[PDB]
Amino acid sequence: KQFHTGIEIKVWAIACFAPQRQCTEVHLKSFTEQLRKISRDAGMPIQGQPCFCKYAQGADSVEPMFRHLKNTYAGLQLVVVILPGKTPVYAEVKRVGDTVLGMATQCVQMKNVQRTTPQTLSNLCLKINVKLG
Repeated sequence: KQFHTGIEIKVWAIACFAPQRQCTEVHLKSFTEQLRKISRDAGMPIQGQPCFCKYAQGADSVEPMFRHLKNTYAGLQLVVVILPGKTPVYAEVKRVGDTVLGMATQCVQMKNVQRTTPQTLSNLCLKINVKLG
């Protein structure tokens, strides 16, 4: 689809369902910085500092976390969710985000947070653009 202008993502969260020992804090910070720069250059700036960034484990942690996020951060525009491979977490994120709380979520694979490429970051921005468009 066509790119939408005028999006600024100022309030957003990271929920990392990948294990910290696999997807460390510096991996998260590096990924976030790369995402900040390309979204900016593309004209849909995602601000560099998320309002929240935490690790969690298992699909059962999703609903309590997203409820917490909704109850805590006014103006929340997006939750970026990092998945460790193929996992029931994805289905739960979408159930809770799309059909329970009306919260925009974008999932990303752990391997693409550990090592980014402009192309994978581009895929992400485009998915995000469509969602908040």
